[PDB]
Amino acid sequence: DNWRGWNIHVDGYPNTVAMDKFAELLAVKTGGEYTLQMFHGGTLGSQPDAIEQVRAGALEIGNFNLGPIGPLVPAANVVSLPFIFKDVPHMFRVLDGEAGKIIAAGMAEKGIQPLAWYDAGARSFYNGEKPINTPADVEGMKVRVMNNELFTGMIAELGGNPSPMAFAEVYQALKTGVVDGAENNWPSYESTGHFEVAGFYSLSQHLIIPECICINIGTFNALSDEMKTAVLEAAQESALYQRDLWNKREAASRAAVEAAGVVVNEIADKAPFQAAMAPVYEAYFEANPDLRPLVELIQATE
Ligand SMILES: O=C(O)[C@H]1O[C@@H](O)[C@H](O)[C@@H](O)[C@@H]1O
Ligand SMILES: [Cl-]
Repeated sequence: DNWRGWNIHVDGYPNTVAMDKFAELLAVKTGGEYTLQMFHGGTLGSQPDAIEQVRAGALEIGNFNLGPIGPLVPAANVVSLPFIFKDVPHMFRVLDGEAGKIIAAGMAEKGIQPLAWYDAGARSFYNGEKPINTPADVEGMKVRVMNNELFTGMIAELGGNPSPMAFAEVYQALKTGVVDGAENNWPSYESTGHFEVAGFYSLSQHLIIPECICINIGTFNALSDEMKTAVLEAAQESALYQRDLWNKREAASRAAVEAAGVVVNEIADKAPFQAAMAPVYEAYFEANPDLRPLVELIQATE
């Protein structure tokens, strides 16, 4: 009845405050029959490890980015395709439609039930050496990515050298030059300290990946109908709050790092970055023929 949950983020981060709210709302709506203890800051382990713990039932709850879920769940892997959404509002429109049900089904199929969707904005490149404006600027650059071969591909097609690595280890790696750069949204770039050791941020906005509040499906299925309704309502309400927190944080984060001296650039012509992803998309299609229509469905959505 007393659950444990994972979140990788630090204090005050939108996801952190929102998962606390999820835990609070779970206890309220279930009259104390179900409670949740959060372990924030990744103190329970890396994201892939936590995903395995939730799937195995060693942990009940996670706030997981879908990036590291992709290698486990083909349908979820669709949101890890570079340049598949035009922007965050587009993503949410796609997720509240048929794409979302398919992604959820695929997830539930691998033992992990999404309960609500969180915003994590768009991810963009950052490094300590120079601005990125064209794919040529990425050639030879060692860029850290999350643990998903779609992202190793993305970097290789821009001529970089990908380095999949745990999020926790990125600050040191940038500090010592083991990697040259990485990529993420404004709040992560700011909260982890990466901006202090990688002060060029280039708005490629190459990935727009949602997150979820995740529950082990056995845990969820064992609930009564009314408790499932309570858990879903808590999750959904936490996520609406998270989305409000998120939009204020993106601006505050961006402003704080610009003030600290970060040099920001837009990418005027993103088209060559997109064009270079042909082989990554085509290589997902070859691995997952059945899911070509999921990709087309998303790209067809306004
Ligand atoms: O880059 C990463 O590993 C991290 O990126 C952040 O944006 C996600 O919120 C976090 O779940 C990931 O662990
Ligand atoms: Cl990680």
